[PDB]
Amino acid sequence: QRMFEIDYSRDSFLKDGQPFRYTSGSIHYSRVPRFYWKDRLLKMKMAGLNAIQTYVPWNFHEPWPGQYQFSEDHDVEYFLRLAHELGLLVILRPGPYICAEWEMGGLPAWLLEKESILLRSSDPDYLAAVDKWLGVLLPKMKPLLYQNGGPVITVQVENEYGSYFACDFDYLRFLQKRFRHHLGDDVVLFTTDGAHKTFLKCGALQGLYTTVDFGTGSNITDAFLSQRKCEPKGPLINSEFYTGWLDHWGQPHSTIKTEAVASSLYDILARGASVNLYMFIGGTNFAYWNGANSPYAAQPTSYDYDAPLSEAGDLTEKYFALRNIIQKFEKVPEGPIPPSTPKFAYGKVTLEKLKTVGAALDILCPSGPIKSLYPLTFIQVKQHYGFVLYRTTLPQDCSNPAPLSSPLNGVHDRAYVAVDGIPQGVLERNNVITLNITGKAGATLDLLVENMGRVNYGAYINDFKGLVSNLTLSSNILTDWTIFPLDTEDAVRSHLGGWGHRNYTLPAFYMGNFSIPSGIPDLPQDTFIQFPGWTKGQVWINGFNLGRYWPARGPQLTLFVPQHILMTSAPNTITVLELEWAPCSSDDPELCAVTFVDRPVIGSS
Amino acid sequence: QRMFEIDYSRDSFLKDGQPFRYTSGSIHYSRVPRFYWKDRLLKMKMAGLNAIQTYVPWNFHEPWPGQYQFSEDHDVEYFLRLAHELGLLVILRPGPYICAEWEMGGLPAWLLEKESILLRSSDPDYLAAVDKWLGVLLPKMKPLLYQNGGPVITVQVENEYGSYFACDFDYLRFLQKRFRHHLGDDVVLFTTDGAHKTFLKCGALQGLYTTVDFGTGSNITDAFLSQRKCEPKGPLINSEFYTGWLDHWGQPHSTIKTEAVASSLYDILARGASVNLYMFIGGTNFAYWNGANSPYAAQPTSYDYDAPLSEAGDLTEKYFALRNIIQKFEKVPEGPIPPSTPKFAYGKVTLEKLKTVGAALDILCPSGPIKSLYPLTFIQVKQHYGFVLYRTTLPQDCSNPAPLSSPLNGVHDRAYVAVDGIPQGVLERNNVITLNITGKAGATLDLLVENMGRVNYGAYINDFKGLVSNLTLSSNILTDWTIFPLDTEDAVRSHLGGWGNYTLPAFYMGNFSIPSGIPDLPQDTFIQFPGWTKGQVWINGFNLGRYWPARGPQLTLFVPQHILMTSAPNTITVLELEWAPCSSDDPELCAVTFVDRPVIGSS
Ligand SMILES: CCCC/N=C1\SC[C@@H]2[C@H](O)[C@H](O)[C@@H](O)CN12
Ligand SMILES: CCCC/N=C1\SC[C@@H]2[C@H](O)[C@H](O)[C@@H](O)CN12
Ligand SMILES: *[C@@H]1O[C@H](CO)[C@@H](O)[C@H](O)[C@H]1NC(C)=O
Ligand SMILES: *[C@@H]1O[C@H](CO)[C@@H](O)[C@H](O)[C@H]1NC(C)=O
Ligand SMILES: *[C@@H]1O[C@H](CO)[C@@H](O)[C@H](O)[C@H]1NC(C)=O
Ligand SMILES: *[C@@H]1O[C@H](CO)[C@@H](O)[C@H](O)[C@H]1NC(C)=O
Ligand SMILES: *[C@@H]1O[C@H](CO)[C@@H](O)[C@H](O)[C@H]1NC(C)=O
Ligand SMILES: *[C@@H]1O[C@H](CO)[C@@H](O)[C@H](O)[C@H]1NC(C)=O
Ligand SMILES: *[C@@H]1O[C@H](CO)[C@@H](O)[C@H](O)[C@H]1NC(C)=O
Ligand SMILES: *[C@@H]1O[C@H](CO)[C@@H](O)[C@H](O)[C@H]1NC(C)=O
Ligand SMILES: [Cl-]
Ligand SMILES: [Cl-]
Repeated sequence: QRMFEIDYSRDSFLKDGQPFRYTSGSIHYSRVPRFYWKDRLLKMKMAGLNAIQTYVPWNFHEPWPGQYQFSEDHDVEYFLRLAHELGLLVILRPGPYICAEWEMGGLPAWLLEKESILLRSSDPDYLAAVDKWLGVLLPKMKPLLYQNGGPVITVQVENEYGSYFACDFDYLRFLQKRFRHHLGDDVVLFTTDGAHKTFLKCGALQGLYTTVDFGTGSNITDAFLSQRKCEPKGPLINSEFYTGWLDHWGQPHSTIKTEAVASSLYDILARGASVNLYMFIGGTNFAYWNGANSPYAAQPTSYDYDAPLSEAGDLTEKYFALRNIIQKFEKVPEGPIPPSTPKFAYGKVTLEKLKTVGAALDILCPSGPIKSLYPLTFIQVKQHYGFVLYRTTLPQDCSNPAPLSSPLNGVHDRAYVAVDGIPQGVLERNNVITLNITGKAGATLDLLVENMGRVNYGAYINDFKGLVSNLTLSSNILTDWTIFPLDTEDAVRSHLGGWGHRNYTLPAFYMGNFSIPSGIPDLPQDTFIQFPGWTKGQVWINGFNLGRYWPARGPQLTLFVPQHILMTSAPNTITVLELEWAPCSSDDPELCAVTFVDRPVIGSS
Repeated sequence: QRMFEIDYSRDSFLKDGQPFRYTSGSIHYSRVPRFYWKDRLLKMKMAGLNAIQTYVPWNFHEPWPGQYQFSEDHDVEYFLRLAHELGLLVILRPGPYICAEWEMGGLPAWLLEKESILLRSSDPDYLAAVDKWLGVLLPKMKPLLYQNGGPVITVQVENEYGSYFACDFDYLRFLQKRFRHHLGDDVVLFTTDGAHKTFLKCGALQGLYTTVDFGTGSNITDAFLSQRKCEPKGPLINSEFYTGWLDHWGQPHSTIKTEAVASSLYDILARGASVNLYMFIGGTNFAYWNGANSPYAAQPTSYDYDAPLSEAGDLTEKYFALRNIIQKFEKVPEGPIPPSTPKFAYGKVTLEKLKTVGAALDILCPSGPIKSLYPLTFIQVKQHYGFVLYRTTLPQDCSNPAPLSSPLNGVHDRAYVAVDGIPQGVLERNNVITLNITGKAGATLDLLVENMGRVNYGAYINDFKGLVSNLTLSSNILTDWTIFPLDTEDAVRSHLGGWGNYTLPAFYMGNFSIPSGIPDLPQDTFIQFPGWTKGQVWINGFNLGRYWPARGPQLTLFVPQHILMTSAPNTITVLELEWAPCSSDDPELCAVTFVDRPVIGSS
């Protein structure tokens, strides 16, 4: 009979009748390839952590209603087994909203099919979908609970709900009731909120243990006093002790000094507090998983976060400083620590233009377009992530430049505009709502719209994406749209159909191959890809979508490439989808190339 | 159909009727685990080499008569097809004597069963053994010739024969005849000797192409002028251009500066000479494969050689420098070069005593000992390598010290002496032929004798090993010997039976685990023995070689990652011959350390 409880008498957790507090670290399995799960978790163990903390991103597991992903990189059950097999406990945060700088705070976009849906509330359609999701996830989690033989000792309900406007306690009670129904009555359910009564007011519920979060800028006493007002008895707990912070495209890379993270950790542990380090390893937002803040500002591909373990898992000075702090309070495992992976500079690889996006419509959109009088959003058109192409015809001569505009700022989030195959420039959420175009009457007007990530925090998480309101040309509404959802991922894996089915440039796909020798024990190795001369786009290697590149804005110039997707003898295919300007016109092909280097640059100008 | 030949007209090789010259590096397959063969060869090719050169050690392939090893790490034929797949041609050096800083110059010790054998002569017993070895080896090499679809372009007969005192021409002519019988008439046969007439006098033969060796200290013009006297026509060839040099236990680590090598190389290459860099990667003398020079000094376990590729295959400054030289004459292949392997410091691993050698004789010698009136040699007693225990019984009292001596300097090469389980000290070839001992009449006198490696060069390659002449106690010859051959290798693999001032020589064992499911572990490492003295080390039953931190210059030994596991603990076994740091109450001193950088040049 295994037991994990709160002992309200003694301000403490009890683990099999024994006093316990946790020193945890956040790691997000959706942000580290499965190939490296064990590497990271073992490094986390060797730092002295006795638990880990992770989020379960609903959209990561049910990308359409009733279609589930629980295998490979999506195998949350396996990750939790690994943790347990390494002797770590787990703090599970299954949301259903997780925030986490992740697309729509983990909520699936298809929830937006009800336009007026009020997310994170007792809205009956939101509740019904949550309910069906918990019916699938929580039963899987039940045998992973501590009391049933597994590593899960506490579960978070929601995430900083007190920061949300709605303040719907019926919603929180419903969550509590359904977590209870699927996981039983002994399991420790908790909440996390900012450490101030204004946040705690709407976030705390009777029956859910109130924990707070704060970083190195906060007064510890004040933060835990704010916790004690809601829970006068029980353990002190900082569920997110910030070791670093998040980034946005175009802003400097966020760092937090090692000495400051170490001194706050020492003082938090000295109080007998349980603490989780957010992040311990941050990892990567592969594909289109990044989130955004409002006013619209997208987080980038790297989730390095200045964490103690770097994006690719390296042991940094920070890791060792925090290990040393922990050694002052708890016995740290003996033995050598698994190393930083070796990184290899594969060098310059040339690419060549295969096809424009305009030319690849047949393969990108093989069931054809949707026809509409006014524009439809991504959601109406059954696409959640990536790119949709909006096509109409110009109803007047525009031999003199005419203004193409979205009067209500409804280009969510960026559009690459062409007229009869001539690039016209870009429309941008917030920044540029009007662009001048030229072309003859009856010319084809194309806007390729990119979803740069659904807002994950604040009131505007109901971020539909696409052309969400009308376009005007010379102030008149443009009607009669032909809208192509783009299956970029399939198209890239079939080499735009080539492998069958067993100043601006036009958005287009560029491809090249590089080989790596077999029989070399230490190849392939992790690497970092860099795009000098390129501008904005998406990159795949062998069909694995490594994410978004934007050296024009920074701060991230390199993208992390993990070794297990690279092959030997067989050619590695790099596919770049460049959206704005490619270095490939001039008859210097050596300019049409990318470069693999051995050090990250996530912290430049 | 493919042709390779010397055209005496254009002073050139012709490959498929076209001028050809080679820029080669030496790599010895016997000194690099097979696990890394491709890695070292690929790195060689990315330096701009169009060929490699190697030695076939006879003793590596025929450890007893009629008993062959051509599998796994001993798979020469594989090594050569691998080089071919990579687009490298091969210059093959099959000896039978190869020198090479290798045990008896490649010659098998069982040749010494005929005590009086004159090695490397027309001694008819020596020839009949060689002939049977050629008849097994050269039909294996025949399809690997260039003319038959293979990589092999030239073949060396013997090795610096002109440096050998015997000067037996009939021997060379026999080799020539037998090589032509097995490989056919078209293959380019050549000899290699030092670049001076006194060395070429007994080395060159009619019908074998005469080549020379020399390093950076030599006048390149004079060197090739000496070849030209022997061969007025044909390509110039330096078959061993020294990139570095050999070591001996107890002497400073040899090094040769990159700049000097670069200079001579460019110079040799601009003359249109074919050249081979000796070594390109040197690797390791695992187990007991090192050799020795006369007067007796052994070469160490490491065969780094200050090569362009380090012991563990690392890309050095010297590698990049020679590659930049080769680039000036031949476009070098494109792509990134395979990297230096990652190295991991596994840290300190504690060991504990298992059994002294004395107490392990059941498992080390399961056939019982041999009795003999006087002492017998390693060869007489049917053991070639490692250790043999010679035991007698004190015939008079020695309460006051008494001289135990080898008057003729017959301890070959080092003896670890104990009387009644009490270590007395050490007798050493050429250095200490007398040692004072104590004990009662009837006390057991034990000498653990170590073959430190048979001399690979000079007159004294007939190096039998053991007690090769009598011992005296208080001037009287000791007699009535109980001699135990020791199966150290078997016994270590079975954990000394567990798995079916000085200290007494003893085995110490301990364990370390490496986690599974970590993509970049295990990795290569280097093992170090601080506080230990002299001994042999195995990991998971693989004999990595000899350690001797008390003499240097080599303090670490290379551990290749592929012998390390993650499914079960790894087992380290040390056999410490002189002094183990394992008596004191601090058991944490009885330990070895794994580090990520080699130390092969301690002072
Ligand atoms: C300034 C308001 C804080 C909004 N919350 C943030 S920003 C960084 C972190 C993660 O997003 C996270 O998943 C939140 O719980 C806390 N948080
Ligand atoms: C002046 C001493 C020369 C003895 N010859 C040597 S020592 C280093 C090298 C290798 O042994 C080698 O295999 C010889 O051919 C040349 N040589
Ligand atoms: C924190 O606030 C407490 C009072 O609650 C006070 O004692 C202390 O000075 C404060 N520390 C900091 C760093 O603001
Ligand atoms: C578009 O063109 C008009 C000139 O007709 C000009 O007044 C305006 O600045 C231009 N708009 C943009 C967005 O460049
Ligand atoms: C576009 O235009 C008309 C107003 O004429 C309006 O009826 C419709 O709601 C608008 N649609 C969108 C998506 O803005
Ligand atoms: C890249 O790889 C595949 C073949 O494996 C092929 O479709 C494409 O044609 C290749 N291009 C080059 C230069 O190898
Ligand atoms: C080599 O000898 C020749 C004379 O044969 C002399 O001209 C030359 O300088 C010498 N070269 C070197 C490098 O000493
Ligand atoms: C001890 O050995 C030394 C040198 O071998 C010798 O001179 C001395 O006589 C020995 N001891 C005695 C008791 O003589
Ligand atoms: C040892 O000495 C004896 C007696 O003089 C002699 O028979 C024999 O040749 C010697 N044996 C060796 C191996 O020296
Ligand atoms: C393995 O090594 C460990 C050292 O921690 C030792 O305690 C144990 O006895 C060893 N096991 C075996 C099977 O030798
Ligand atoms: Cl987390
Ligand atoms: Cl060689």
